[PDB]
Amino acid sequence: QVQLVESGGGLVGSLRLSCAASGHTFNYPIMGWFRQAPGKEREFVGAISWSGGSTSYADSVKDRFTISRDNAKNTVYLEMNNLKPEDTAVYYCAAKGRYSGGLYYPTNYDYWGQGTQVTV
Amino acid sequence: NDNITIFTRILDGLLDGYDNRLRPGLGERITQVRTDIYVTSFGPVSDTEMEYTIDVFFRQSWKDERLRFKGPMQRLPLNNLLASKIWTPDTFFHNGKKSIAHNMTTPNKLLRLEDDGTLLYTMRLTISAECPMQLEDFPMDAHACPLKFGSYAYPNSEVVYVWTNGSTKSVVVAEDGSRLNQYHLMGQTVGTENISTSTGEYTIMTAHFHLKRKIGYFVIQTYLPCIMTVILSQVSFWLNRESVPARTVFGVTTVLTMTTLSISARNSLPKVAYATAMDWFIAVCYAFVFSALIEFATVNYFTKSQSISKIDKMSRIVFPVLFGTFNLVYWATYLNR
Amino acid sequence: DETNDNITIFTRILDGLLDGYDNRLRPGLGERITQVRTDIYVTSFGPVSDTEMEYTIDVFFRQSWKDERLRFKGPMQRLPLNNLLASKIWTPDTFFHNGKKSIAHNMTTPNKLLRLEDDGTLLYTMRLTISAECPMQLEDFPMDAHACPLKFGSYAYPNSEVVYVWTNGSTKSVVVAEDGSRLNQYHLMGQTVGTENISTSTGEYTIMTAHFHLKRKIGYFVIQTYLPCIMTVILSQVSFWLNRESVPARTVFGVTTVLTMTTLSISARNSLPKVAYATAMDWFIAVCYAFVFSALIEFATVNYFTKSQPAASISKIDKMSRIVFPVLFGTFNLVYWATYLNR
Amino acid sequence: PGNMSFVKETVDKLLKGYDIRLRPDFGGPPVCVGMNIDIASIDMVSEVNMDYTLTMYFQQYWRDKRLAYSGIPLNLTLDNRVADQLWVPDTYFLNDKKSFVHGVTVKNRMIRLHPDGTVLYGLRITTTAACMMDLRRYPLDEQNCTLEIESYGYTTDDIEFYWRGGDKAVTGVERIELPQFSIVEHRLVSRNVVFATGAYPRLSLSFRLKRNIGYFILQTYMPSILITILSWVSFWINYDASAARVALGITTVLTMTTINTHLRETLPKIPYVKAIDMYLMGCFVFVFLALLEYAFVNYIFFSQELYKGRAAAIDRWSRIVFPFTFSLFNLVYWLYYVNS
Amino acid sequence: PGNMSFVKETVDKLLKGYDIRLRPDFGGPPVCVGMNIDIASIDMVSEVNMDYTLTMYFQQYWRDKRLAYSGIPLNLTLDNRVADQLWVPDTYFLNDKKSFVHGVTVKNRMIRLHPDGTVLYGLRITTTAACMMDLRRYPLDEQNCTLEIESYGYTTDDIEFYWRGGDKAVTGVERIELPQFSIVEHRLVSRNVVFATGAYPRLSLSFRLKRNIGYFILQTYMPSILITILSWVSFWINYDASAARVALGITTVLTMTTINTHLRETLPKIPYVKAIDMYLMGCFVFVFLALLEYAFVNYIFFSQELYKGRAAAIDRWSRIVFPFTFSLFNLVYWLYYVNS
Amino acid sequence: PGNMSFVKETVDKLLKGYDIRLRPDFGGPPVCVGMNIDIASIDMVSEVNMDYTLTMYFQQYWRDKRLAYSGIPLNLTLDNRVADQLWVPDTYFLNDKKSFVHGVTVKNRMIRLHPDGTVLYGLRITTTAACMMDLRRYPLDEQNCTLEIESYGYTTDDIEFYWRGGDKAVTGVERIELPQFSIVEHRLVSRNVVFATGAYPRLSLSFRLKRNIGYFILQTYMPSILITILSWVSFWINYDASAARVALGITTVLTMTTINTHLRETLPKIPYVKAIDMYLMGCFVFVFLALLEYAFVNYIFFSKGRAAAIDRWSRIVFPFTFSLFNLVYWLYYVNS
Ligand SMILES: *[C@@H]1O[C@H](CO)[C@@H](O[C@@H]2O[C@H](CO)[C@@H](O)[C@H](O[C@@H]3O[C@H](CO[C@H]4O[C@H](CO)[C@@H](O)[C@H](O[C@H]5O[C@H](CO)[C@@H](O)[C@H](O)[C@@H]5O)[C@@H]4O)[C@@H](O)[C@H](O[C@H]4O[C@H](CO)[C@@H](O)[C@H](O)[C@@H]4O)[C@@H]3O)[C@H]2NC(C)=O)[C@H](O)[C@H]1NC(C)=O
Ligand SMILES: *[C@@H]1O[C@H](CO)[C@@H](O[C@@H]2O[C@H](CO)[C@@H](O[C@@H]3O[C@H](CO[C@H]4O[C@H](CO)[C@@H](O)[C@H](O[C@H]5O[C@H](CO)[C@@H](O)[C@H](O)[C@@H]5O)[C@@H]4O)[C@@H](O)[C@H](O[C@H]4O[C@H](CO)[C@@H](O)[C@H](O)[C@@H]4O)[C@@H]3O)[C@H](O)[C@H]2NC(C)=O)[C@H](O)[C@H]1NC(C)=O
Ligand SMILES: *[C@@H]1O[C@H](CO)[C@@H](O[C@@H]2O[C@H](CO)[C@@H](O[C@@H]3O[C@H](CO[C@H]4O[C@H](CO)[C@@H](O)[C@H](O[C@H]5O[C@H](CO)[C@@H](O)[C@H](O)[C@@H]5O)[C@@H]4O)[C@@H](O)[C@H](O[C@H]4O[C@H](CO)[C@@H](O)[C@H](O)[C@@H]4O)[C@@H]3O)[C@H](O)[C@H]2NC(C)=O)[C@H](O)[C@H]1NC(C)=O
Ligand SMILES: *[C@@H]1O[C@H](CO)[C@@H](O)[C@H](O)[C@H]1NC(C)=O
Repeated sequence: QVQLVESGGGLVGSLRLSCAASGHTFNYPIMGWFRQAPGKEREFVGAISWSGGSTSYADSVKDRFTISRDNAKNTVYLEMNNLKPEDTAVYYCAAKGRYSGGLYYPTNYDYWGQGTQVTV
Repeated sequence: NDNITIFTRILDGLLDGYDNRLRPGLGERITQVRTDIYVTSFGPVSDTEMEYTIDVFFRQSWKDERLRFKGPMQRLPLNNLLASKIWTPDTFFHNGKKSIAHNMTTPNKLLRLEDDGTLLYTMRLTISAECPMQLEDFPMDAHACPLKFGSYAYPNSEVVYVWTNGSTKSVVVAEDGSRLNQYHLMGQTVGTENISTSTGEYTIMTAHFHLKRKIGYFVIQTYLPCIMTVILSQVSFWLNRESVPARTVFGVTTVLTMTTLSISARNSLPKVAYATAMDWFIAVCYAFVFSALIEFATVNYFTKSQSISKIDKMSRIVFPVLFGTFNLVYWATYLNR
Repeated sequence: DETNDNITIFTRILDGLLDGYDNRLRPGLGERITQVRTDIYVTSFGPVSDTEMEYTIDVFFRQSWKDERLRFKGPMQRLPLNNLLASKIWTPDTFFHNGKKSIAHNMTTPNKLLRLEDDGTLLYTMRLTISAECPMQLEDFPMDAHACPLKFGSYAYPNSEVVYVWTNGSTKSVVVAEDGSRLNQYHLMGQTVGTENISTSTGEYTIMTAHFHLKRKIGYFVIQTYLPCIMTVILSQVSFWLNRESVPARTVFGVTTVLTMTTLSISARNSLPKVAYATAMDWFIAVCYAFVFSALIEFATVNYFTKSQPAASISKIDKMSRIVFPVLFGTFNLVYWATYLNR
Repeated sequence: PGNMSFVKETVDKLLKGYDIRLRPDFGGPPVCVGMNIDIASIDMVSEVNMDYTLTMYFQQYWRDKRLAYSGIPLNLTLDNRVADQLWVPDTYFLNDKKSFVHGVTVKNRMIRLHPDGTVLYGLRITTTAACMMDLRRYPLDEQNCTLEIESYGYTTDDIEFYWRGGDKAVTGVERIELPQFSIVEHRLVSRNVVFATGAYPRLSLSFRLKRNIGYFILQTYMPSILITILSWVSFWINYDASAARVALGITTVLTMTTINTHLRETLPKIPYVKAIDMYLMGCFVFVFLALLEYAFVNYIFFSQELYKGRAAAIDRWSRIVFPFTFSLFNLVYWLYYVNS
Repeated sequence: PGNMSFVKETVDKLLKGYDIRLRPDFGGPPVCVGMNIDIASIDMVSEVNMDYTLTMYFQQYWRDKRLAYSGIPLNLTLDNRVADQLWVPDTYFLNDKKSFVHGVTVKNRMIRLHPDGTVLYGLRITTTAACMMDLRRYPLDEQNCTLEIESYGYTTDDIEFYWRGGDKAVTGVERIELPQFSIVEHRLVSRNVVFATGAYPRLSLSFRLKRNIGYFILQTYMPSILITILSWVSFWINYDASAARVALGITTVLTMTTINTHLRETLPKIPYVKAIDMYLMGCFVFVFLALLEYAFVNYIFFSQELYKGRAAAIDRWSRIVFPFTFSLFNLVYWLYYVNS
Repeated sequence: PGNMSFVKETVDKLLKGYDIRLRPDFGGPPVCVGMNIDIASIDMVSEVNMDYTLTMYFQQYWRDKRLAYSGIPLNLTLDNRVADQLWVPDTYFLNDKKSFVHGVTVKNRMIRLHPDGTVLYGLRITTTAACMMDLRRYPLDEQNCTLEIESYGYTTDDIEFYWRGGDKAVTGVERIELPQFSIVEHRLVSRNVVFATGAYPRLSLSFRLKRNIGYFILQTYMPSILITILSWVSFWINYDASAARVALGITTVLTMTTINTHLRETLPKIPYVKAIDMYLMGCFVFVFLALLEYAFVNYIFFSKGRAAAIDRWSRIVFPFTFSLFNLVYWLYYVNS
């Protein structure tokens, strides 16, 4: 299995969240961020491709948030810049199989983080 | 005059109401398919890919009582456009990797019908098949490459195969059939088998072709270059020990030559994971070429870098004898295998 | 136009247009020659392969003719039909005499186009990739020029039944798109077109012809063969500056450089078909080999004389060859290049 | 009872009025399509292509109420061309680079109809499946390759895949024998996958391949190791023999890069350094330093009679340090990639 | 009647009288064809062929008034063998060299009708598309490869193409994996092209591919650099060791010639010098210039106190002049092709 | 006058009720099939595949009494689809490996009827055929190999093949060219062959190819000769320069073993020695002895005028005996 953890939660401004992975990560070349708030369904935020650097984001965060990676440290960083009150949520880290379906749908993601919290 | 048209009202009297979706005697009896093979040519064998290619006339026969008729002629040939409308068995090759059923000017298929309802159905195929080769004996190895074929959909409870003439005279190789550039086709054997799978139990036809490799190519390709490289490393023993660069050059250059040859020989084979009878030769020739350099490394240290000329005088005799003894034993043990 | 009844009346003419009609026969079989008009639009020429003497071309191939049976009248003047009807309407069997292998591309239905004019004029168009046999000669290999032909015409119908004419007139018919040319080594100089009548075992046939003119860009073989050879010659001539007593040195230069010429002589094997005669480049390799080989023999005689005849004034040969060899190799280049760059 | 005419007029009343265009029990619950595989052989595995070629028999089960029949005890077997007139699930392999159904004699398809309407449909396939590999440990790697099976048109509201018999659903894997690899393990999966158009069912077959090290011992390590040992002979030849110790050293440089060139074609042009690259460059450095050692000695012997001792002293220490350092490096290399 | 029979009667009623020979809404305004793509992978990129291979899910979406149906709320998902009986846009790829639709199990096609007559239609395609590449800056280059999509039969008076969803119309670009390249960005285009037979609509998909330098550093530059550094050993060995000074000198020159000539088989015949060729030619001049340096040390030493003094002065400078000049050359090279 | 309507019903009347499943004159005497071939070109001839590629126009003639229209004088030609509705002979090439009919614009077939019922049926074919080669004379060899034309389904008492016009039945053989070979002769043959299922008719087309020696002189022999001559420089460098006498000789020895690979990696793994193998081994021995001479003289000298004695003969013995070897080599292979 591939094991994940999270760090960087806080309160507003800007924050930086990070996700660390260990194990056979090469089988899961894509990782993404998903956010959830009380009384709502889980949303998509963004994704990163290992060793490729390509990214895509949801419209609600386009050009506000950015995601990057460190291949030697095996971590994915989400620069949560320019917060707004609507961003209050927990931000789960997740990993994706190579041949699974579209990125925008959480059911395609297998291993998940603990669900760090942000407040604004 | 009417032979051209009395036929049509007979044959259309056979095909009307006919159903090719159902094998003959479906309810009553097991369909029996007689078969034989004529290998119009064999080879080549590509051991680098674990396969061989064969080109065959593949022939089949059975009775379909629905096509029994009576008319002005005992047996009649038919164009292949009819071969689609009449039931034909689903024979396939269990170990076939790739194959070609030939079209040229028409499909290369034949169908002839007797007045007993007995069919004879024939086609030309080119077949490339997997072969289970052991290569521990590479330079003087041998194979039994199989050809196995049988029904796909119909199990043994519905259709069975038998060789047309029964005995070994049911698989034939054409006299001009050899395309083997590197082998003898020593002989053949023919058999029968049953197999159980997830779709039922089946009956299989098997033919094994026995192959033995020609040693001639590798003698001039690798053995002689190895032997000569050993001799080159060895002739240095006749040169003075005072002229250092000459002794040094023979040593390193021959080891470099062995490195090329060691890489070259295994440029063939399908990257097997074990040492062959070929490697146990190159390795020994490599060992002598290497020790022929360490011999000088010893002498030079004791003649300059301090009466050791004994080593030089012996190396002109011992190394020949030890190499001859190894070579004699090597060919004696593998050639007489 | 009349969109309410549109979709119905057209299908009610387009099917009645071709019942009784059969494609087995020419239009006007008994009365007239079928005058086909053809045109070509080259999307991309090249690449070219010397080792197989063939080249690849990707073209829109356009055709037109008048079929009397398909003349009609309706509320529009031109019909952009779906390409499936090309199987039911008669079409000419134009084929390319020089084709080794070709493809009619087939994504999402064939790359095939058919249109009917009001007066029965067909326009029939398709996209092809053609691998065409190009005869070529190689005396002037690294400085040669070629004319690669493309020839096409009827197969089944003889001259007496079907003929071909370039649509716009010969010189304005075929077009090359400069956005798509795919030559890497060659450079296209121009194109020209014409016609011919030929007679075979089955009567006369009319052939359209198109010649594409090609010239080779020398830049590759400069950095690949000439500079390595030219300088291997110079490297061998460096021997003349070392003192004659350095026997091991003066030897390894010549021996190594001759080995270089041997490798470079063999290296040309990859760039050509197995031609039966020597090219101009092979002469250049031979001359470079001669100088390099001679530069080694120069030391052999000096080392022999200086010590087989140790009252000889043999240093003269070092002094003479040190200037003669560079000059002789220098004038050779002005004879070689001037012979072929002007040709 | 089972007379020939009776069978014909039984089958024809199944096909007559049948519609290939609509799945069984359209509008109703999903069709449960049971899968089953028998691996005939794995032809080859290739890193330069990042693919492996697979040959297998492939079977499928489902119920179609429209094909139920009675009065015939048999499990009817029909000519394969009935496949063109029935409905079949449109399963396909995602990660295939090229695939084809074998066409010898007749296209290798099978259909068998049971009385209760359970169709069994199967065919023999050879497929080239893409599998990119983790070459960060190339000589000592351990790969995961999979075959992804999925339905193209129908969503989960219409079709459900499931392995027939669970762990028994794939057979013959333990009978496979690759030359370069050994099948450590195989494992199965069933899951949903959601695209923008809806949720799609999937099965997948996975293998784990561990490499047989024996090949590299013959062709990579021993040749390079013994060249490194040969390069040390410079330390034993007298330091006054300049024409020899330089020629010996540079020839090993040529031989070392000669091995590297014969490793140019066997592997893809991957960006990061592989374990084999680390080892070969490591040996190249040992050879390179073993050559520089003479230049350092020759310069010292002539950048002046005590220097006669200095040259001997440097040789005596180089006589020990190089073999000792190489053994330490070699020990670290193997124990690193074996333990870490 | 019934949820089975009612659907069958509807489908037959739709296609009975349907005419595949005519486009939707023939003679009226053009029928707009929306479309989108999901990329599966880019299999390879080849300088030797100036092409790349793309595998993708390709989808189309258009109105057809004739296929509307009423009383059924479902989005009918007919079997893919309907596609031979409907109309479909004659869309095609202009820069295609060789390509096919996958045919395992059943030829990979999808159809999905809707009550108001709008149709969705898709394929899984592997296509080898030509791509002209500017190799002058190789291997530090970036390439713009594209796929050019066009309608063949119909002019812009009849068909219009538009990326469905705009900027989001192409997906999966971040699941493209290539050892040699990484995608910088992808950009979409929509245009009308003109040919002699009319104006035609065009859509284009383009990738800006940037090459990875890791391989060429590891296996092309470093071998050349180390051979160049090896060529400086001559300056430290005694000038009296003529045999060693030469044998190593011509060996490095020989090796440099081998590297320059034998690497080019991996890439196409090109008439202009590439960046790395300029480097391997540049480093070559250094090693040859080093060899000429010895030749004139031997000349002045033997042939012309000057016999000792002038030889020593030249040899002593070369130990710092060549390394300084090479570093200056190397610095200029890596500044030029990176900065300008 | 209204001919279009008249030919329409004529062609329809012929095909209506035409039973394709029978050969012409079924049950009577065999139907004669005449044949013509026009060679378009011969592409690569390959030793490593033991095959050659051929492209040609292939034409067939026969009578079918069922097709004898009478009211029209034209040699009526028809579209290429009709060939799938008329009967045609099932000719096949027994020794082909991979081949296809061309489909450039429409699958290249010609159908041309005549009032007397004769049908002329033609194809444009590209075929790769097996061509077994005796390489023991390579590269001075002459290769004979053929195209075997045969009927598959019908025995000799149902179809008879024959060349039209005899030795003039094949054209274009004087027009084709190859870089590696030249056509010496071509022959046409017809005969029966017997299988267990009956006697079948056959036609055979044969070519005799002679290789162009001009290429291998430049590519293989001349490098070998010059390397051998270079090794003799060892005999003019005297026996004091030990570093030179060895480096010169050993380099040539290394070269001689090297240049074999570049050829033999592009050439089949046949066991027997080819002509170049005899020459390369011959040159290798001469080059090898040219080095062993120095290893001998050092043992003589370092153990003295005897050294200069052996050297001075060796300068002329090697050139003489090598010239004799070269003379015998070409005498054996060229003139005998
Ligand atoms: C070669 O590579 C592969 C890729 O690395 C290795 O692992 C497999 O990879 C695939 C993806 O390619 C992966 O799916 C598979 O994981 C198994 O999947 C099973 C199905 O899970 C689905 O259905 C479940 C329905 O209950 C559902 O729970 C699953 O996830 C959802 O629920 C969970 C739990 O709430 C959420 O966390 C998640 O976010 C989802 O909402 C999913 O929808 C599953 O059966 C299996 O094991 C689990 O389930 C079992 C039954 O409950 C338990 O017994 C078991 O402990 C697990 O919980 C896996 O999760 C893996 N395969 C494995 C075995 O992990 C290949 O193994 C490798 N091959 C080789 C030979 O090494
Ligand atoms: C790889 O390489 C390919 C090929 O070189 C690159 O493709 C090019 O991409 C650019 C964008 O980066 C394209 O330009 C855009 O094109 C469209 C279409 O414009 C056309 O159609 C319009 C609708 O009919 C029409 O109005 C246009 O005419 C106007 O614009 C032209 C511009 O030349 C002007 O001259 C006219 O007078 C008109 O005003 C035209 O027919 C269009 O949407 C875009 O317009 C944007 O940019 C312009 C910039 O001036 C701006 O004015 C607008 O407001 C708007 O913002 C834009 O022009 C170009 O067409 C592509 N080239 C080809 C040959 O296809 C590709 O980008 C490369 N990829 C990568 C990843 O690097
Ligand atoms: C390449 O290599 C191939 C294979 O070696 C060569 O092909 C051979 O070509 C020769 C001709 O050069 C062929 O033989 C000719 O065959 C015909 C027909 O003979 C048949 O029919 C006769 C009745 O019409 C019958 O009598 C013959 O029976 C005799 O021959 C067979 C076979 O040898 C033998 O078994 C019998 O016992 C009989 O002896 C046979 O069935 C024939 O016309 C040729 O000449 C004969 O006939 C004429 C009169 O017609 C007469 O004038 C001649 O004197 C002579 O009697 C000749 O026999 C041979 O069959 C081909 N072999 C194969 C295997 O196909 C090919 O030529 C080579 N190419 C090149 C370019 O060299
Ligand atoms: C082979 O022959 C017939 C010729 O009529 C054709 O219908 C058939 O489809 C061809 N087969 C292939 C595999 O292309």
